[PDB]
Amino acid sequence: TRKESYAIYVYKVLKQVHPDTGISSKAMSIMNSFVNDVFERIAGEASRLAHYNKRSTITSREIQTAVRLLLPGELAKHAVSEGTKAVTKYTSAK
Amino acid sequence: TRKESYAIYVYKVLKQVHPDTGISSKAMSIMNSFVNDVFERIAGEASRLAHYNKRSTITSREIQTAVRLLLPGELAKHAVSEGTKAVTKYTSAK
Amino acid sequence: KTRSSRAGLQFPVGRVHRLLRKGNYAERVGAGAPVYLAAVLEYLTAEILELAGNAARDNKKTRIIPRHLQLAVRNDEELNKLLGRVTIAQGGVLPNIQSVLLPKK
Amino acid sequence: AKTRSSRAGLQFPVGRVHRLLRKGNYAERVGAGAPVYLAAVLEYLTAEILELAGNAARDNKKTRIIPRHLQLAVRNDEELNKLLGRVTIAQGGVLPNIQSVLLPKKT
Amino acid sequence: PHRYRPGTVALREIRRYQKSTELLIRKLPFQRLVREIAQDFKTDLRFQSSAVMALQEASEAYLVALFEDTNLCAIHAKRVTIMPKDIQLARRIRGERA
Amino acid sequence: KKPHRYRPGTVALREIRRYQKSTELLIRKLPFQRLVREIAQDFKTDLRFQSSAVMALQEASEAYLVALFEDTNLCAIHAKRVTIMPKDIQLARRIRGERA
Amino acid sequence: RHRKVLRDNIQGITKPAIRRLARRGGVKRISGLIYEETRGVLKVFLENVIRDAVTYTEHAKRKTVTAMDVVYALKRQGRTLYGFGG
Amino acid sequence: DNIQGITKPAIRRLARRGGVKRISGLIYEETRGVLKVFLENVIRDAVTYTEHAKRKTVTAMDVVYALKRQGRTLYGFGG
DNA sequence: ATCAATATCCACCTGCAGATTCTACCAAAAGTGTATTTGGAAACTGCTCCATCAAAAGGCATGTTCAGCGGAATTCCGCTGAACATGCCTTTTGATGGAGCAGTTTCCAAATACACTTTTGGTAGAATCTGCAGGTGGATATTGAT
DNA sequence: ATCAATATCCACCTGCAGATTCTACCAAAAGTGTATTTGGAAACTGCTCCATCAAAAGGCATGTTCAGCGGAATTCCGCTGAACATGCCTTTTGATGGAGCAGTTTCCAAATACACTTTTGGTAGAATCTGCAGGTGGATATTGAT
Ligand SMILES: [Mn+2]
Ligand SMILES: [Mn+2]
Ligand SMILES: [Mn+2]
Ligand SMILES: [Mn+2]
Ligand SMILES: [Mn+2]
Ligand SMILES: [Mn+2]
Ligand SMILES: [Mn+2]
Ligand SMILES: [Mn+2]
Ligand SMILES: [Mn+2]
Ligand SMILES: [Mn+2]
Ligand SMILES: [Mn+2]
Repeated sequence: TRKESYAIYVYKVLKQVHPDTGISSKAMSIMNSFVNDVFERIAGEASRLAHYNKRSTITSREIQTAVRLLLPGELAKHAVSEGTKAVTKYTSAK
Repeated sequence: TRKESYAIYVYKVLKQVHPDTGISSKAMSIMNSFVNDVFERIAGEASRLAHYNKRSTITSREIQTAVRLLLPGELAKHAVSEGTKAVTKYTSAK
Repeated sequence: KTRSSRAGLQFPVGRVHRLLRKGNYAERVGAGAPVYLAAVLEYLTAEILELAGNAARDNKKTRIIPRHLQLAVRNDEELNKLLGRVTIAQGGVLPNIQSVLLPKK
Repeated sequence: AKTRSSRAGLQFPVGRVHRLLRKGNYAERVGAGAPVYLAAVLEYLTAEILELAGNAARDNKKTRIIPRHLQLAVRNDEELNKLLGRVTIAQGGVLPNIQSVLLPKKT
Repeated sequence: PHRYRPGTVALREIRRYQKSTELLIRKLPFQRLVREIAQDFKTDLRFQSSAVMALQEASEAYLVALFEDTNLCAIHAKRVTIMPKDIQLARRIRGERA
Repeated sequence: KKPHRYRPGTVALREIRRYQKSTELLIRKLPFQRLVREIAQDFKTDLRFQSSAVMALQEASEAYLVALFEDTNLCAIHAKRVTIMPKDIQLARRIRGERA
Repeated sequence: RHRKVLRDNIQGITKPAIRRLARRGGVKRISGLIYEETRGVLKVFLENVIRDAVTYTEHAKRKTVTAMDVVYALKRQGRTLYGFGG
Repeated sequence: DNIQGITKPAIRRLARRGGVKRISGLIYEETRGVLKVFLENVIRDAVTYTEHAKRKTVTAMDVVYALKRQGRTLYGFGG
């Protein structure tokens, strides 16, 4: 009967930007819907992108173009940096 | 260089409805966009339905509920009736 | 002999099956799904061809052009709603002038 | 043996994101960099809303962020407002906003 | 016998409601309306209580935004009073009406 | 022999009647083609366009402006005018949710 | 057994409740005919959403409309709702 | 300039087709501004699809995909 | 401007419902080793994209004039806001019966990938085919002056 | 009501751009049988949570009275746009070589995925912790009469 939620990660990020602020269960539910919603939007644009180009794989490149098509100007710029940074850092290990 | 399209079938249907009416190439192109558009809307809704209910199969049932969610009243009623007739007429074969 | 014929259809059941399997809709595609889908597509196509055909005959033409498709769809309450967010190229619009704009008779 | 999140420098779960991408029937395959890049974007957007919501909570002298603080944060920020332009936040209310012509007469 | 002028209490009302987030339609009456409409589509349906609340949060958000657009329509016509023709123009422009 | 002139609004009505009957593009092509390349150039320099791509852009832009003008007309008439103004277009876009 | 009969419940959406929603919407003056007009727009809105939610319910072969059915129905109509698992 | 190349008469025709009878003089510049915003939004996405496929030619399909995701689906150019 | 009826802000006060912390299981992440592919790089060809001269002339731009639209000012009928009195019905909290829903277990019909076989669907030199766009004559309608 | 300037309409005529039919290619598909798997339907069933209602309590809906002031009719007239005619700048179409750059095939190395199986990062439930809803009261602020 269990059910995953992004709650613990949303909470970690909250502690990082506002160390002394908590969050109600209804706000957290809103935050979880938001993450799920953005995940589907980006995954769907990436899925579409791959099909249009006849590729059978979704790579970081499709996520990047998808983020670029989905987010408004400035949020797109910062998301791409954070995404690119994470990939490069992940690639530099192991 | 082969490029598939629904053109020959749309033409076959045009003959059953209006034996003496032809169609321009631009109108055919519009009809091809129409079939592709409805195919995607219906298949997409069918995919979500199966994912919402945790099944890995898209059956005539998902197609049917999809049509019901997507088409306006009477159109829905007739499409379901054609879809059901076609499945019966196909199971009643050798 | 031919999946489309066993179903009583002109639209290609096999092609629809393949489009469904390769579209990433789900892991598996039921055998009847492409049958039902193809029939729905054929029906909608006939519905639009039937009204576009009538529009062609009304303007005294034998060949259906985009304009006839637009006239057919915008004059039919239900197709207009289904295609509510679609633009038919070279379709023009329905003749329609607001009554307050007509000259005083 | 480090988690993929840690290795990526993220708080959001790369592994879970990878799996959700796999079960979503988005494509036949999912490259290893896709979930990392996607997890970072999700974490960035959530840090962005929480920063602004947290400020809204402090402005109303509150320690706990509630739905109203998320709505104030999204509606007062041009870009988030656009990203969530067709989204309704339960219990969010609306921004105070009265049309000028409606105000008591003079000036 | 004190009296606020017409418009004075309406403005205080706008300030008070734009400040809160509480649902504005009574709960039971909304729940009966939902059951009645649903019963007309299919008899014998039950409802998780959170399904009714979700319908109420969506319905109120939709009407509040519709009144905002309706008010802009009234003001465009040099009025401060909304009328049925304002709501109809707004719904027509939104594509909710033919 | 001749003087003659139609009243204001009479030719405007024949033009509506004539343009609602036809389906041809109403903005000149070359000027449109230039607008398009100019705008594309601000996003990525040295691009080429298939001719059907410029056409798709024109059919879409024209169908959009025409539907916007219909909504704009309803806003002018709502205010009891038969003349559309910038404020009518702004109201139509605001309600449509295109922002003002 | 025997659930009482439901009828005329749209009148349960009172004139006072309607002025409140309008206040939240920034409206200062309301004409007497607005109330019935609003009631008619609300019914159309509920019918459309409940119809789709019930369609999701029936497809799942259930008799109980879940918050998820309502959330999916609002989503497909482009009225995405956050806060209920959606 | 280019946007200026979209003429008053062309703007008037589009309006006639829209059932408009009388046009104020400030309408022409207002329209031009709306057309440019519309084109920027669609061309931006089409070019983004062009770059993604590593091309230097904007295709009809690129425009069609861009119109579709902006909720302006267009029939007649493929897809 | 002066004073009175009222509402608004806000800071302290406090029990508690709701949130943040501690615990022992288990889906579900994370290394290996094959076995298998996707799709990139490059050489390469030819589809169409670009830039352009050159007639033909179709529209745009400018300017003059004035018909009539839009908006300001004034007026006043009656609609809608404010407020009051009365009391109905919503809300909150339990209390109970049980309709349904979801989580194992068992198992048969149905779907997949491979492999192999026959043909339909796409293409295009082919061209004969043919609907109707445009152009003309001449009859009648519409419009707007007088 | 009477002209007369123009618009609009119908019948007919015909070349040709674009449509339907001929046709042979041939890679590509659609499809049939098989051996492997598994997705998901009854039947059973624990037990969540939904429907229903009643008491108590008071918030808030209903219905009336009173009159402030909003909306909209009428009139008027300034000046913005519509109509039109003059002048010519610029688009449009087609014949026309130069070249950019799509997109196909082949070779092949990096990079997937699925079954194994080891280890732990979440999750649900129990325990532990605390923000702020809502009442009080009181100083300041806003309205609206005079
Ligand atoms: Mn009923
Ligand atoms: Mn390959
Ligand atoms: Mn007037
Ligand atoms: Mn009462
Ligand atoms: Mn064949
Ligand atoms: Mn003709
Ligand atoms: Mn003649
Ligand atoms: Mn007034
Ligand atoms: Mn070069
Ligand atoms: Mn641990
Ligand atoms: Mn308080």
